[PDB]
Amino acid sequence: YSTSEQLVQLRIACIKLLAIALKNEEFATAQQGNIRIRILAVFFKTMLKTSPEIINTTYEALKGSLAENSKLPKELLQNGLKPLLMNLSDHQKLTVPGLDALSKLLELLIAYFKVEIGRKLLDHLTAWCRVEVLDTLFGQDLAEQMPTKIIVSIINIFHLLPPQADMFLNDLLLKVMLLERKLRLQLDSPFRTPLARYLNRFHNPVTEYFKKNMTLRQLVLFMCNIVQRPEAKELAEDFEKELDNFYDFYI
Repeated sequence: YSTSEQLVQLRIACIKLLAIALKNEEFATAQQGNIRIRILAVFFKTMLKTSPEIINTTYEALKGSLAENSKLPKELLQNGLKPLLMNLSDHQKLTVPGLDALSKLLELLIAYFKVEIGRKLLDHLTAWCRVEVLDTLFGQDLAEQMPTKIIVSIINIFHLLPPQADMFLNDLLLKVMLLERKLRLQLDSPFRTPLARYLNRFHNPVTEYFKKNMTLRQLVLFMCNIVQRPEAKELAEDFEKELDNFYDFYI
């Protein structure tokens, strides 16, 4: 815990200077070409470290480092996410930092434009909604438990999933509300702010969905609590042009 702490600080100092050492043109680039590829290899290896205070400055270093474009992604992108999308495959017993790294990585959208991350990871959202998994909650509380933290982290990446069209508008919040009843939890959640992050993204399918299914009092009541929180901004100002349709539907 002394060599561990100083190991962390030394390691992030190194990761700090590799991007600054990439920043000078015709010294980093002109040195044999394939050195900055081989430093992006050590970044993409150090996006599976189990301490967050390395991961945050690897991303904060890498987005400024890769702010200049790279002609890299046909050697290292098969290596840079093989254990990580192996950790996105249904291991079924995932971790907390394995998702926290994935939110930082797949923000950066190249060469994975398929959407089956929500398929296998929605299957994680169904299989962490079994009977025996929710059986161990049942007396001991919310977020501090393990399935609450990993389900919250499962939900908090649909924000940064790419914004092509939702196959995951209906069934996702139907299973979220079905969890809201199957843990009889109301007035707040461990997961509404991640689901508010998902809700602050589309606004054309979801206000139409909030025109279609309006007699469900739990859905309307659920959508009220999302809007009040300051993370929600243009659903807060997007229902405000919809007050004159609510009258016509309910009247």
